[PDB]
Amino acid sequence: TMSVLGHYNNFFFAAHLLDIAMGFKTLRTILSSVTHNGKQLVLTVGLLAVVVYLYTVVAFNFFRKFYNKSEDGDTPDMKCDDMLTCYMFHMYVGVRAGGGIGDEIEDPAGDEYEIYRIIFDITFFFFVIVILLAIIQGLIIDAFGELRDQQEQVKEDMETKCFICGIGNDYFDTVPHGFETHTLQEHNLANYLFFLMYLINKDETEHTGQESYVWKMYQERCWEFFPAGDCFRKQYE
Amino acid sequence: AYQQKLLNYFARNFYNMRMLALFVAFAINFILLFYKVSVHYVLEESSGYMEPTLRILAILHTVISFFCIIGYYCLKVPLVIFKREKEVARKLEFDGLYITEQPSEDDIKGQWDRLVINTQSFPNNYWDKFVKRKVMDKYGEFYGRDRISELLGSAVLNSIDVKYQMWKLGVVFTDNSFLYLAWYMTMSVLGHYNNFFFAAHLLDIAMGFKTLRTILSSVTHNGKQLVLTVGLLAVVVYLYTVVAFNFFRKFYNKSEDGDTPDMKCDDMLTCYMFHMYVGVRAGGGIGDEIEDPAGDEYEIYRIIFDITFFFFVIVILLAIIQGLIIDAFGELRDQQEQVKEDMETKCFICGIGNDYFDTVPHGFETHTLQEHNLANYL
Amino acid sequence: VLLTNLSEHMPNDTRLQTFLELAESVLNYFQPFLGRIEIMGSAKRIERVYFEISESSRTQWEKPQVKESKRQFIFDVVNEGGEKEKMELFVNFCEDTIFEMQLAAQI
Ligand SMILES: [Zn+2]
Ligand SMILES: [Zn+2]
Repeated sequence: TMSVLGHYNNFFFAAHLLDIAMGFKTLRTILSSVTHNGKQLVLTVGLLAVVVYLYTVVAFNFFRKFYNKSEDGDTPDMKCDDMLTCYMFHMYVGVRAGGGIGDEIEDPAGDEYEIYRIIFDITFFFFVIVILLAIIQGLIIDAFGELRDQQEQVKEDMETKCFICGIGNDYFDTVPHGFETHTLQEHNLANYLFFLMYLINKDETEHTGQESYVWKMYQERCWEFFPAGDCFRKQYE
Repeated sequence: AYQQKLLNYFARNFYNMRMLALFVAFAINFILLFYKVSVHYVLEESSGYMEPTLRILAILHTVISFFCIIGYYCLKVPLVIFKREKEVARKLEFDGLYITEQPSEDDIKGQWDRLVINTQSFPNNYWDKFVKRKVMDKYGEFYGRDRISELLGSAVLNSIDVKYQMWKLGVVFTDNSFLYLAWYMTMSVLGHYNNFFFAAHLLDIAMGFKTLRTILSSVTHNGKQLVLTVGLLAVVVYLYTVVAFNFFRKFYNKSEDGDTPDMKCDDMLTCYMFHMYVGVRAGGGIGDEIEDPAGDEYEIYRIIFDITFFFFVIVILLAIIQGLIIDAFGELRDQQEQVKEDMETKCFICGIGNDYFDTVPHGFETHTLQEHNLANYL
Repeated sequence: VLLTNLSEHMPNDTRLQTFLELAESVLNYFQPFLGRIEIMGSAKRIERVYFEISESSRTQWEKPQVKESKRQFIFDVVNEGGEKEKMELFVNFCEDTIFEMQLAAQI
C-alpha cells in the first residue's frame, strides 16, 4: 500500500526502506539487539518520563524565575513557567542537554536559591543524564550479552547432549571420534524428520510393523517412541 | 458486625486497592501537568467541572490510601508480625536469648521484644502456643524455675493485652513497608492541605509496577559501590579544583570580558562549586567554560590540566557509573541464570542432579513434579 | 537395508564382514538414501528402523531456508523449551517443515 501511494505520490513511496526490519539477514541481529530487551526498555524511558517530571515539579515552585529562552528580559521575556511547557522544556532541553539542564537556564550568581539551584541541577545531571541514559546504554548492551549467551547455550547443549537422547558428550567418547558419529548417524535429527516423512508418505496398509507401531504412537501423540535415555548404544555391549 | 465484615474486604482487595491508588495517582498528576501561575491557578482547556474532579479524586485518593492500609494492616502486617514472633520464639527455645544472651545494643528490634514475652498473648500469630511453657521446661531447673515463670507468667478498654498491643504496633511501625504506606498516606493528607505535594505519590513506582522494579533494582543492588564512586568523583574533582586554586586562578571568568564587574571565581568554596556545576557537568570538559589559553607560560600546564580532567573525570569516571550499572545487569542476569541452572540440575531438596534422573525416561521432570515437588513439603 | 541391519544388529562376524565388503558398491549407492533412526518399538529395548529417504525430500532439507529453520528450531528449544514439550515440539517442527518441502518439491 506504500507502493500504491507511489503512483499517487512518489515520496511516501520511499518509506519502503523499513524492509530492513526484515530484509538483510545480518542486520536483523542488530535490530533484535533491542527488541528482545525492549519491553523493559520502554519502562525505563517511562521511568525517565516520570523522574524528569518530578524535576519539573521542583522548578515549578522554586526556580520559576530562572527560565529564559528569551534574551535578557529586554526581549518580550518568555519565562517558561507553564507546567505543560515547563515539562516540555525539560524534555526538549533537560533530557536532551548533553550537559544537564543547568546549561540552558539562568545559572545562579549569588542567590539564596544558588545552593538549592546547583543541588537541583547536579542531581538532574546525574539521575537523568548520567545514570538513566546509561541504563538504556547498558540495557542494550546486556541485550547483547543476553543474546550472546543464548547462542553460547546452543552450541554448548547441542555439543553436550545429543538432542533426542539426552545423553551427553561423555558417553560417546568411549568410541573413538564418537559423538560426531552419534549425532551424524545414530539420531541425526533429519532422519527423524525424514522418517516422519516416510510414514506420512505411505498408507497404513503399506506400513511395516515397526512403522505401523509408530504410526499408532504418532496419531496418539504419545511420544514414547523417541529414545529418551537409552539410545542404542546404551542399550547394549 | 460491619467493622469486621468489611475488614475482610480490604485485605481481599488489597493489590487492587494499592494499584488503583497508583492509577488514580496517574490521572491526578496528569492534570498537575495543567498548572500555571498568575498566585497558583488551574487553566481549563476542558470541561469546567475538572477542578471539582480533582477535588473529587484527591479526596478519593486519600480515601483509598486510608482504606487500603487498613487492608494492609490485615494482610501483611499479620505476616510480618508472624515472623517477628517466630524469631523470638525459636530463639527462646534454642538460644534462650532473654534468659542467657541478653541481646546486643545494635538491632533494638531484638531489644524491642523483651516486653512481649511477659504477656499471655505472646505467640498469637505463631499457631504454636506451647512456646512459653516449653522454654520453662528447658530452662527452669538450670537457671530459675519460677524466676523464669516470673519472666513469662466498656469491656473493650481492658479485654486486650496492653503490653502485647503496644509491642505489636512497635513492630508494625518499624516495618519499612508499613512506614512506606504511612509515608504515602501523609502525602495524601497534605493533599487536602495543598494539592501539589499530593502528586509526589508517583514514587509508588519504586514498589508499584512489577516490571519496573527490575530496572530500579538495576542500580540499588550495586548501589553501595555506586556512591563511593561518585564519592570518588567528589574527591578527584576536588583535587583538580586545588590545582586551579593556585595555578590557574586568573582563568575563571563567568563574567563577560572584564568589561563587566568581572567575576573571577577563585574562592575555593565556589571554585569547587564551579567544577561540579560546570566541570563535572560539562560534556566537553571544564576547558570549554574557561579562558582557553592563547600563548601563556601556563598553556602547556593548562591543557595538561584539562586533558586529564576530561579523561579522568568525564571519560573514565562517568563510564564507571556507566559500566557499574551495566555490570549490575550482568550481575543480576547471571543470578537469574544461576537459578534456572541449579533448579534444573539439582532437585532442590535431594541435591542430586539431572543426570541420575535421566535414567528413567523423562525422569527429572517427574522427580521434580512427583517425588519432592516442593509444594508437597510445604 | 538388510545388510546394514545384519551388521548393525550383529557385528563382529567376519563371515558377514567379508560378505558386506563385497556388497560395498551397493551400500555406497544407498547411504544417502537409507535413513535410519532409533525408537522404542514396544519391546522397549530400542530398535532401529531403517527406511528410504526420498531424494527430493533429501535435497530439499538442506538448501535454503529449512537450513535456517533448522537452527531456528534448535534455538527454539535450547533457549526456551521445556522437558516434556521437547519431543512434542519436535514434530511440530517437523510437520511444518515436512509441509514446506512438499510445497518446495512440487515447484
Ligand atoms: Zn540421541
Ligand atoms: Zn530431591
